[PDB]
Parts: sequence; C-alpha cells; structure tokens
Amino acid sequence: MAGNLVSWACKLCRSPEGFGPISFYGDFTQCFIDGVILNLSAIFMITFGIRDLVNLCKKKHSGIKYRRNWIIVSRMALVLLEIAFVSLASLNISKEEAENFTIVSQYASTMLSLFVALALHWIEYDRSVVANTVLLFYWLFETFGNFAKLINILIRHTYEGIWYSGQTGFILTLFQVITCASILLLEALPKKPLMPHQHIHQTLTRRKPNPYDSANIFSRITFSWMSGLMKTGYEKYLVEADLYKLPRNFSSEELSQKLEKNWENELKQKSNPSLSWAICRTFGSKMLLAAFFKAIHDVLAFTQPQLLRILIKFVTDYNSERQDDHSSLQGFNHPQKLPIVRGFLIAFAMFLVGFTQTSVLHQYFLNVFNTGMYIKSALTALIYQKSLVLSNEASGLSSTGDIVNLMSVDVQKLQDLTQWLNLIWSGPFQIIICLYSLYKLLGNSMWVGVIILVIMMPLNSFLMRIQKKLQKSQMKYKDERTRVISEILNNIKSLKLYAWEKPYREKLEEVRNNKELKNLTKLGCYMAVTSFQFNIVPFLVSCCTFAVFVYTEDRALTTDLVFPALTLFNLLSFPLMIIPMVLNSFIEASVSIGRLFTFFTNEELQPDSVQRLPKVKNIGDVAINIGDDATFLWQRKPEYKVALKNINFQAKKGNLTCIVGKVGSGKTALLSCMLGDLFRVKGFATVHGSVAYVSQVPWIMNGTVKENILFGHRYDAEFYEKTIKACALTIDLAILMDGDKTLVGEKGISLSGGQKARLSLARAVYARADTYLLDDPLAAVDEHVARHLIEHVLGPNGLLHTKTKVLATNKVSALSIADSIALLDNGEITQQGTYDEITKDADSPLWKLLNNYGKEGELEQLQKLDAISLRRASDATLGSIDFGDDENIAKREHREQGKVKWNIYLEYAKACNPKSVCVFILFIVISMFLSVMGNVWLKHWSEVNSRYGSNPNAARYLAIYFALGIGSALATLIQTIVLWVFCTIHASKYLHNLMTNSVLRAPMTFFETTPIGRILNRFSNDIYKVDALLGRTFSQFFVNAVKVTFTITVICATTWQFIFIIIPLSVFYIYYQQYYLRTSRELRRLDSITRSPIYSHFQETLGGLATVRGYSQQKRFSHINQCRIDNNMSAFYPSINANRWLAYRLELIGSIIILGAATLSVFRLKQGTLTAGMVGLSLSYALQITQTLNWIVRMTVEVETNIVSVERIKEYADLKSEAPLIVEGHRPPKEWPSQGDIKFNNYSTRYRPELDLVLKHINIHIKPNEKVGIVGRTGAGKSSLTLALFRMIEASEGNIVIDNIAINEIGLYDLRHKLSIIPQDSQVFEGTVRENIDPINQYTDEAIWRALELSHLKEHVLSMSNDGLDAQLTEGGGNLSVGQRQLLCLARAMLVPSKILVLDQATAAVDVETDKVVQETIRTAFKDRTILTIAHRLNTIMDSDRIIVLDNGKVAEFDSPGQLLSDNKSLFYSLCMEAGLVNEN
Repeated sequence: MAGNLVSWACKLCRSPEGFGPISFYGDFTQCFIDGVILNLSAIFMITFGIRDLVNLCKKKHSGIKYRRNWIIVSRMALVLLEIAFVSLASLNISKEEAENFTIVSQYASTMLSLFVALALHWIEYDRSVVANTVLLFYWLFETFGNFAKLINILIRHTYEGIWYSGQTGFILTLFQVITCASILLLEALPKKPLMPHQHIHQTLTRRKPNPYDSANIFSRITFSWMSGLMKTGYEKYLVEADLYKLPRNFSSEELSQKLEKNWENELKQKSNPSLSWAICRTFGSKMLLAAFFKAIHDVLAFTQPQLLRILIKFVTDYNSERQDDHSSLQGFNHPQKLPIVRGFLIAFAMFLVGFTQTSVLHQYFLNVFNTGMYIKSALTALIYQKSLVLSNEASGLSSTGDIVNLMSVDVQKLQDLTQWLNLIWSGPFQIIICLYSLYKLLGNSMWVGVIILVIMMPLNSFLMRIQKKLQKSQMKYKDERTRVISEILNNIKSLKLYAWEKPYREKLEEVRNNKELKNLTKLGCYMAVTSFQFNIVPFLVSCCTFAVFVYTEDRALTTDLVFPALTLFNLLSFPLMIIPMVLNSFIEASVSIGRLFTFFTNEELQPDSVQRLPKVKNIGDVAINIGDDATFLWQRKPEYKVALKNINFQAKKGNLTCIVGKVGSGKTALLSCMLGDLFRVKGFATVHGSVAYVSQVPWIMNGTVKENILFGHRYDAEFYEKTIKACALTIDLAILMDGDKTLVGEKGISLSGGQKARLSLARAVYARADTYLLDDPLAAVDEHVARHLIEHVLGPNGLLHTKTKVLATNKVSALSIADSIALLDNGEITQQGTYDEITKDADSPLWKLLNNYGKEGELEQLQKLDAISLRRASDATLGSIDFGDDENIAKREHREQGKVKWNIYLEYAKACNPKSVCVFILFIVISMFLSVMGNVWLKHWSEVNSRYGSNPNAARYLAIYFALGIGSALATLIQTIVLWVFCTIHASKYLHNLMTNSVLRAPMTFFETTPIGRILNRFSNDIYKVDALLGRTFSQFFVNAVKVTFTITVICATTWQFIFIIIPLSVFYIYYQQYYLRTSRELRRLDSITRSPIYSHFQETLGGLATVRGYSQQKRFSHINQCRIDNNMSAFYPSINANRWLAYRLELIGSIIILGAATLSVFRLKQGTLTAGMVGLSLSYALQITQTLNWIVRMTVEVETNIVSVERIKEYADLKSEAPLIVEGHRPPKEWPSQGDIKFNNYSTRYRPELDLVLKHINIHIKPNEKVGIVGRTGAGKSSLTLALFRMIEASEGNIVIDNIAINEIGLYDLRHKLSIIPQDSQVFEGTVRENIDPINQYTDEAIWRALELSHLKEHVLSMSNDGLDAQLTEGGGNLSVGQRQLLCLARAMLVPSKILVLDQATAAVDVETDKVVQETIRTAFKDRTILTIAHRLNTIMDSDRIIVLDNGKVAEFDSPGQLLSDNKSLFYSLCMEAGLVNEN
C-alpha cells in the first residue's frame, strides 16, 4: 500500500540531495525546507489566519480604539516588502528549478499566505488586544524557515563552490530573513498605543489588572509578564495592594457554579454519582493539554543523550579520518570527507532541544498548577455553600473540627494530586524510553543497572521510615523541653523570688543535653548514611553496568557507549524514585474524595418547612400561623424523634407572645420550627416579613463591637446610639477601653455573659425586623437590667411595640407585661390565651407559678435614662474585603534595603567551631574532586579501549574506577558526620545555653513588657529550626555550589575560551537570583497570612449557622467566603509563577552553557587538538548543570528564611542581665540575718526609669521580730516595697540595710536566698511535691514532713498517692485547689531557715477557711521571725504590733494601732470608716 507513496515522493523532488530530513552536511535539505517547513507554516497561516479573521470580524467592536501610529504602517510596509521579495524570488526561478514541484509550491503558498497576513495585521491592530498568536508563530516559523534556507545555500556554496539559486537567490533570501526577523520583532516587542479618550476611566479600578491577560504568547511562554512584579518586589516590600487582580477565569463564583452544575448533573442524571468524575469532566481539558506537553517534554528530554552520542561519534570519526589521511598523504580520489559544519549544527541542535524542552515543560506546569487552583477554589466555595444548608441532624453528626478539616486538609490533598497526576503515565513512559535507549546503547548489560536501582528502592524506603521515627522522637523531646520552658516562664516571678533559677536550669539542661541532643546525634548519623547511599548508588549503577559489559561483550567500551550511558542512568534515577510518592498521593486523595463525597451527600434542610411571605400591615394581623395539628421531627433518620406534636400556635403583629416551659419542654424547638430548622411531616406553617433571631447562647463575630451590632446593615448614627441606650449598653461600652472600636470574641476582649447577651440583643434591635424570635435572652441578664430591657425594647412602650415578638422565657417580669401566653409541655401545646384570661382562671398551673414566687444604685443606673412603623434596616453594599496587615508594614520599616545581615552568618559560624567548618567544607571539595577524577579516569579508560579496539586490562581499569567512586562516597559520609556531630550540634548546644542563661538572668521588666508567648515561641520554634533545618540548608547549598564550581572548571579546562561565556551568564544568574530571593520570600509571606482567615471564618460560620440562617444573611456570608478565597489566591497565583519565572531563566542559561561548551569544543576540533574523550567529559557535565542551578537558588531562599532564627536567638542572648548574683568579697556571714533589723535610709525607687517614683524618702526602722502591717490605697505603691527588699527593681535613691550591712553591695543570690517569702502570685511548678518544696534538696525529709504537718498539708499529700513526697502535680497545679496552693507556698516559706518573712496578699481573697489556718500558722509558728504583712483587708492588720501607712510613696504615718484609732482624723481611721470597721469600734 505504501509502495506507491515511496515512488510518488520521487516525482515531487528532483534535487540530488533528496527529500530526507537531515542532509550529509547536517542541515535541512533544500527540498525539505521548501517542501515541509515553509509549506506547513503557510498552511498553518492560511487555515488559522482565516479562522482568526472571521472571529475578529464576527466579534463586536469593543469601542476601545488604538491610535494608528508608526507601528501599523511599519508592519504593513514590511509585509508589502516581503511580498515584493517573494515575487522577485519567484521570477528568479530558473528553467531547471521550475521542474521541482516543492519549490514552486512553496513560493505559491507563501505568496498566498502573505496576503492573509497583510489583512490580519490590520484587523489585529484595529480590534485585538494582544498581538495575535497566529501572526507571531507564522513569522517565527518563516524566520526559522528562511534562516535554514540561508544556511543551506551558504553551506552548499562553501563546500561545493556553486550557488544553488545564483547570487540573486542568495541575496533575496538574506533580505527575506532580515525582513521576517524585523516583522517578528515589531510584532512582539512594542506596546500597543491607545487613544486619549478612554483614559478617564482608569481611576475607577481598585487594583491594577493582571498583566497575564495582556501578555502575548511569547510573553506567556517566557513568563516575562512576571518581570515587572519581580522588579517591584525586589525594590520594596510587597503590600497587598501591589498584587494584581486574578485573571478573568479565576473568580471563585464562576468556578464554583461550574462545578456545582456538573455535580448536581451527576446527582440527577446518574444512579451512581461520583464527585471525581464531575471534577474531571469540568477541569479535564487543561489536564489533557498538560499531558500533551509532558509527552513532548519526555521525548525532548531523552533526545539529548542521543545527540551527545551522535556528536561523540562525529568527533571520533573526524579525528579518525584526519589521522588516517594524514598518515597516508604519501599517495596521490578520496571520498567526500566529513564536513566540520555538521559538528556545529549538532551543537546548535542541542540548544534547540534544550530551549523547546524548557518551554513545553513550564507550559505543562502552568496548566497543571492552574488546574490545581481551580479545583481548590471550586471545592472550597462548594463546601461553604453546602455548610449553610446542612440539616441540624448532620451538623450534630459531625464535629466542627472535622468539617473545617475538609476545607483545610482534603482540598489541599486534591490540589497536590494535580501536581503528580500526569506521572502515572509519564513515569512508565520515561522508563520505557530509557530502557529502550540503554538496550540499543549497551545491550543486555543495562539490566544489571536496573536491578541495582530496583533493589535500592526498598532500602531507600526503609531509611525514610526510620528517619521518620527519629523525627517523631525529636518532636516529642521538643515538646518536653517546650513544656518545661513554659512552666519556668509562666512562674518566673516565684522562681526569682525563691532563687530557684539554678535547679530548674539544671533540670532543663538535663532534658536538653541528655535526651534531645543524643537523639539529634542519632538523626545526624542516619542522615549521613542516607547521604552515603544517595552518593554511592548513582556510581554503583554505572560501575556494575560497565563491569558486566566488559566481560560479557566483545565490543570495545568506547566513549559513545559510556558518557551517553551515564546521562541515561542519571535521567533514569528521578522517575523511578517518584513512584512511591505518586502512589501515596493517590491513596491520600482517594480518602479525601471519600470524605468530600460523604459530606456533600448529607441531608439538607427541607426548603418548604415554612412559607415565608411579605410582612403583614395592620397591628393585630396574624404574622405567624402554625396549625392543622402540625407535627415536626428533630430527625428523619435513623430515629423519628417527634420534636413537636399538635401545634396550633398563632401570634399577632405588635403583640408579645411568650412560650413557657422547662428546658427541653419544646420552647426552643418551636422557635427552631419558625426558623425552618426542623423537618415538617404534617401541617402548615407561615411566617410574615423579615425575621430577627437571638440564640440562647449569644453568638458573636470576632470583629468589632460596631460590626457585631450592624451585622452587615448600613450605619445610622441616631438609631445606633438609640439602640445602645435602649439596651443599657452605654455603661458597658464606656467601660471598654476603645469603646465600640474594641475587638470582640476569640481574638479580642472576652465579654461577660450578661454583657455578651446585651450585645446579642442589641444586634437584633438594630435590624428593625418585622418578626423577633427570642430564645430566652434574659437568662444571663440582671433583674433591674431586664426590667430596663422590658421597658425600652420588649414592652408596649418600647422601640419594638409595632413589631411581632416571640419571647421564649419563663421569668415573671416578662410574663406580666406579655400579651398572650402559650403553655407548651413536652412538645405539646396545652392551651393559650390572653394574660387576663388566665388571671381569672387561677386554677390552672400557669397562675400557680406566679403565686409561689411571690415577693438602689444599680437599679437607678439601669433606669438612669409616635414614630409609626420603624422602617427596616438596609443591608450595606457587599463590595470587597482587603486584608489588613498594617502592623506587619510597621515591622518592615526598612522598605527593603534588603542587604544581607552578614553579622548573623559570621556569628553562627562562630557558634559552630570555625575549625570544624573548614574541615566540613574541605571534605565537600575532596568528595567532588574524587568524583570528577572518577570520570576523568573513565575518560582515559574509554580512550584506551577505543584506541585498542578491545578491553585490555579490564580488572585494572575497573578496580581503579571503583576505588575513586568509593573514595567520593566515603568523603560524603565523613562530610555529613562532621556536619552533625561537630558543627551543627555544637552550635545548638552553644546557642541554647547562651539564650537560657541570658533570659533567666534578665530583669523582670523584660518579662513584663514582652509577651510570655513570644518568648516561649523563640525557645521552641527557633531552636528547632537551628537544630534540624539550618544545618541541612547550608550543606545542600555548599554541596551544590561546589558541584557547579567543579563543573565550570572541567569545561574551562577542555576549552579555555569558555571563560568569556561564564562571566556574562554569571551576572545574569546573580541578577535573577536576587530578584527571586526577595520577591518569592515576600510572596510566600503574603500567601501564608492570607490562608488562615479562610479557615477561621469558616469555623466562625459553623458556630452560628442558626444565626446566619435566622437573619437570612447567607448571601453576605457566602460572599465573604468567596472574597477571602480570592484574596489568598491573588497571592498564590504570582507566588507559583515566581518559580516558573526563575526556572525558565536558569534552564535558558543552562541551555546556553550547553551551546557554548559544544560550539567551542567543535572550534577546538578544527585546531585538531580535540579528542573524543574531551568533548564527552566536558559536555556530559554541562548537561547536568541545569538542576544544580535550581538547587542553589532554592537553597539560598531556605537559608535566608531560617537564618533569621539565629538573629532572634542572639537578640535575647544580648539582653542586659540584672545585677550580679554573687559578689565574692561582700558575701554575708552564714548567720546573716542575725536579728532582722530593717533600716531604710531615704529610700526611693521607680518601677521603670520612665515611670514616676513609687517610694519617696522611706525612713522606716523595724525593731527585730515585730509584726509590721502595710496599709495603703490602690496605686500607692505598697506592693513595690516587696520588690525593693529583694532588689527585684534597683534602688533609684537611698539604700536598705539589713543587720548593719547594705544589701546593695550584696549579690542578688545571697540577698534573695536568705529571706522567706509568701508571694502574691501563688504558683506551682509541674513536678512532684518534693520538687515544689525543696528542688535544691537542702533539707531532710523529716523537716519536710514537719513543714507539711504545720501547713496541714501532710494528710493531703499522702491522700493523693501512697508514695507521699514523690506524688506528681499537674501542670499549673490544676489538681490542687487555689487555697491548697497558698498552703503549699506556706510550706515553702516555713522551711527556709531565716529570720525575715514578707507576706503579700494584695489580692488574695479566694477563701476564708484557708485564710484562717494560714493566719493561725503565722501567729504560732513564725514567732521568731520579723514578719512584714501586706494585706488588702485591714482586719488582718488590726492585731499587728506596728503599722505602716503608705500614701503616695511617702511615710504617711508610722504609729501603733492604738494611736491610729485614737486619732479619728488619720488616714488609717478614714480608711477603716470606708470599710465600716469604725462602726464596729
């Protein structure tokens, strides 16, 4: 059948070169250029030209005129010029050349095509926004086609000495190349001009439009539209407003509606619906396009080793013929020698393959990640929309955390599947190509290498498993250390007061240095083994394959069988290793689809549960009618739980209808029926007008108080103030610091229940709804406040007198004013009627509940304070949400000077042993150098085989080659062991010890000002990053950096002229690296912060589904969810394309390196010095450089993100410590305090330098062993006297003398240790009872038991567990009562052998019985100690022998209790009169 075609092809082409694709000279033949490339591009231009022409003529003119400029006349001029040259070329055809059908058909088709192009340029300029894709590809293909025609003509002239179309044909084709190139540049480069008219509307847009929509096809391929964003993010920090809008197809509303339409189509039109089929039906097209580009990428990827094989064969045969003919120049026709130009065009073919592979690869990634974003947006919005209509049976079925995790986890899993979906076929497809390539290259010996890779797969999996086990144990010890630090920080006050810093620091170091770092050493060793395995296996595949080849095959192991084999094995390594990841992704995704499908199929609310209708007009009209013996069920499956039975409820406009009964008696169910939450099995139900609703639990959004009251309604100053006054919220609003601007709920200030209920009701009144459904709002409200609410809101004289009101409450006050009552017992309404009817019908129980109940500043404050038909509220325009990050902008005050803080890197290098860092870098060089010399020996081995034509001394060459591979592998083993054992672990031990010693030594002002959570975060997260992650990133960076440096010097050694290529590419590489570093880091930050509000909002919605469904604000809440999805995706879209912007440039740079190495090598072949080994070795290394450039840029980003952890750690390490703990010469005697003589010498102090004085000129002198009471008003600084005594805050003026030695000269340890304390903040450390009494183990157990006996704590300690002192205590002392903690603090205090005690009870009022026993123990046991008593209540002070009166930091009165009471005008007496003690006295 095909025999006719073979003969028919001979008739078309008459040139002796033939129709074949590649000529003898390595270029496209004349018949192939004219017959195929130019004809196909002409047919392409014709069929797609007229396609676009009819489309652009059918399409309506948009009205946006583009100004006719020098662009359009230049394009039309050059296209006319091109038509002229094609005409002249047609005339230049000779008589013999007319015989070729191909060339005449080429000029005919090109001439016809140019008229279509001439028209389409005009239509494109007039109407099309972007430069038309068809024109750009047409001029690209004809630039290529005419350039190939030029090179063909020039090669035939140079080698054969005849112009194949005359000099005229050469000159015309030269001008056609120049004309086509200039038309391509004028089409692609210049920006489209615009008329001045339409620019007035550019101020309406909020954000700039996406440049992707305006990007022509070359810009889309090269991703050059990202370049402007990269320059912006390099130059400054990216604010949210800088990010462009999403492209037109990415809106969450459009995607969700598309997937919703497909999904409900599956539900309706199939008996076995599947969510997966719906997804793959609606987003399946671009995945097919991605698969097509992946197939092209695989073919082009595996073309490169074959071109390398061709080139090495060419260089071998070129040198062979030079040596053969030069050695036989003695003789006198020789065949046509190999042309050197064939080498250059092979070198250029490698560039074209690398460039095309780069382009299709990133178009594959573009379509893949775009599909991932589409599936994420569509599923997220569908999940939210399904949440609003979940039946309460379904809502109670599943927990809130699981439903949020559907959005947060499962959708993220399906997004990740889209990345790896194409590898199910591309993996086998790449493997099948590679095995076929290797089989033809090496024969049967390939299978030994494949067996080794397959065998080493489970070994890799086993190492990953045990690595995961070690990582989990590392995380467990991290949590252990974090919890210990948390207890230390939370109880830092007691820790400093008792001088317990040393034992708890020793406890922390025992955990750290004994368990965590020991486990980290094990992790380091196993990572070293993993690195050794990853380094030896790529060698061992090639070494074993060549070993088996040489003995079994008689063929010579030449270079072409070796370096292409190494490249092919390297390409084989990746796809054979990703398959376990792909399969794991599929299983995880299959689980996620199961979760989502089960979620979407949950039972939804019955829409017809109630007929909701427009409002009723007249007062007294029936706004609610439930009747006909209506029956409603809580659940339809599995249990038919009848919620309500025989309901006949009816309510009228303006009247207050009350539902009364026990909890669960049906009252909350009947309100749920009005909302339509319950399923209606029988009866009819109606509700008229807008509904406002209040849940029994007051649900509050986490926004502002004003946002909670408005709740999407427009602002109105009069009603906003009026409702605040009506709800008695003004006093509560005034007490709040920022008033209505205060944040609310979980993130903001927590509100008390009665205050919370008032805010919830205030929302309802502001809506001005037609019907009010109130599920017991007065339960958490005080009586007098409730009366105020009954007067102004609910009463007939209130705001809502004209509105319908339903109030399910049982309080007597509400029932008295209520119009009609309904009695509801256990889901059955017994009887209803007006309140007057029941009053005379006293025999019924409704009167009885009133009977048995029976019978000023707060009431006055509550009571401190026509308009026919209050018009309803207006819902405000939804508009658009913009994320708020103003605090973050304040943090980034630098505005991206962005120069690297090299002081951090040097400080970290000094944290590691700097000598060990040099050793670590040394073994990287030794590793790579041996690996490079391993290939050099392989080059020498292959050359010897090629020269001999056999395999002489196979054992000798193979043994030496094996030795160098093991040498390189052992160097990586020693590299990673030195990394973890010596460098990384030493730095982690050094940094953590430096930080803990500094933080524990820091003064109290540091702990007070800084949040405790922030300090704990730096102890946990930053140390974890330094231990596990920071060492990893440096090792990956230096290994790849040294790898590229050895790759460069190998190529330069083979061809010294390559230096001139590296320098321009080096500056471009650094130029792209810096732009990616700043921009991609900032885009990831924006992406991260924008993720969380979507989940927090959805969790917030789930709490208040009843409220949202009550007010019918579903559309508003749905819109808010859609807007927050787009805000996150607006940051995610440029973040992803940042990678493809970078990866295109680096692969382009890598492709140019391959061109430079190949072409300069062939230039060296003309000199005659080149050998087959040199081009094989240098060019083989050049192919691998593209991956290493990607690693270096990526690891630099990882280094910068993690190195800030070292900066934060050093920030706390540099904290200025307080006064020294010990002064060597000034240490007091062991007996000190000998007596307890306290003397103050004009003492004065401030809490902080910036704060005013809190003590002034204190001259207090305390006799030994006197009971001193401290009395003072709030804010007098009475509590500051405690801190002054222990030097917790330094003395601004004066000094304190305890037993004729000033404590200022005494170290803080000697001061704080020798004094007994019962602090205000009673605190319990996590640990044993023994740990909380004597962590230093200074005292015997008998003394401890005596202390527990005196504290009345001995029996309770024995009761907790049989072990006694070893009994554990929970974190924070949760197991112990608050009063018990006071006794425990008392147990600590009495055990200290010192003669001075200070007792602080400035706020201790929890319980009196624990106070009484504490008091009696103080009087009895502590007789010999000088006691200072700081007490809130004066009753504890009246028995004191001496009393200090502190007022405004001065010594107001220092008198006995009798003198104070005798002086009725004293400050102490007046304070007692305020407390009422004077009345008793």
